Amino acid sequence: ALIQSDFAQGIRMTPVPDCAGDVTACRFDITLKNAPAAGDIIELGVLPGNAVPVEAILDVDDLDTGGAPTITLDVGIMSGPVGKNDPARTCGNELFAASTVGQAGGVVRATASSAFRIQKAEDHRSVGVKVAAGPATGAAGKTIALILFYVQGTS
Amino acid sequence: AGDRVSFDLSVRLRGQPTFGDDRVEGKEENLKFYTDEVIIDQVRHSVSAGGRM
Repeated sequence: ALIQSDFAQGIRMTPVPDCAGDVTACRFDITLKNAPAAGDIIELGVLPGNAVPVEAILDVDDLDTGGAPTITLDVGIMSGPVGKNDPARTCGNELFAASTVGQAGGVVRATASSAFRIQKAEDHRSVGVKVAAGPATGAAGKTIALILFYVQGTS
Repeated sequence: AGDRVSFDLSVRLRGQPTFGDDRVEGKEENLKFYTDEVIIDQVRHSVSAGGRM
């Protein structure tokens, strides 16, 4: 399922730098109406045209309320254009790989070597989180929030 | 009044250009110069058409 954020639909316009090499960042967040479950390709936010992540800070509230929680979040780039409500869209494990932020609601940063090696594209790609493993007891209305530090005009 | 003369050479700028629609502001070239100096001194000599005999 696709749980679309404000930025993915386009109601909130994401910031894009003007100077080359400048660092910009807007926190991409949602308010989960329901309890997350495996397969939800949450389209948290969008990476603008010519940008590469330089640092990604992922913070969530306590997304599981069960002993030995299993919920894990994978953050990556998605294939199709932004805002297309088509289930045939796949996430990635680039920014984060089987991270365990949601077990205790902590904050972790990009700790994968592949995070900063993302290559450029010419069109607006969408950064979306996928719950690889379903939680033991899903939470009703907690918030998942990314923070992307992307730079334009890198060589 | 001066003991030296210095004159400059401005070599070509040799950076990689920015392809596509990527922003260019901030990735600005730095002109490079080179200098050389010339030092002046006296060079004298003397001849003696000497002797009265």
